[PDB]
Amino acid sequence: NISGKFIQIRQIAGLNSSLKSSGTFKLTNDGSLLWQQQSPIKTTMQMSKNKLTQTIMDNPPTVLTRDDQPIVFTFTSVFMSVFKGDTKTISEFFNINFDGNTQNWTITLTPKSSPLNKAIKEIILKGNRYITNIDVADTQDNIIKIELFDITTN
Repeated sequence: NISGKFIQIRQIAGLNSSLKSSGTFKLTNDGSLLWQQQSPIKTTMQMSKNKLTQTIMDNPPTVLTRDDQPIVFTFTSVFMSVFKGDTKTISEFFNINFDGNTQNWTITLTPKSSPLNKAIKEIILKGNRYITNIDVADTQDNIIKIELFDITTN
């Protein structure tokens, strides 16, 4: 069971500023991800096996489907896979380039096939003992940059 903090910066090509958010995450080896945005507005994303639910503030949660938010499902899959050493699943959907060692590594992912290669240009992961950075670039010049820190395993 793994938990940490994140800072997210979303750069959308047409907006005149970047959107910054932050919070915490919790992974179990049971297959669950809790992604809790704490700033600037509270939101919760919870992934269990094949189910993703979203809660905005105190509103009722809603169930997200793969057809509606594909990058969200893809990011969750890659994120969980990296923490468990699951390059097999990543490879089913992505070309993988591993650069470096344990003191420092960078993994470049590019999607293998359509339709994922129409939506994602590349995903870059960097880390040492744990992932430190994830960057998701779409095919429309938008980028999401995530920094992970204060990771603990108890």
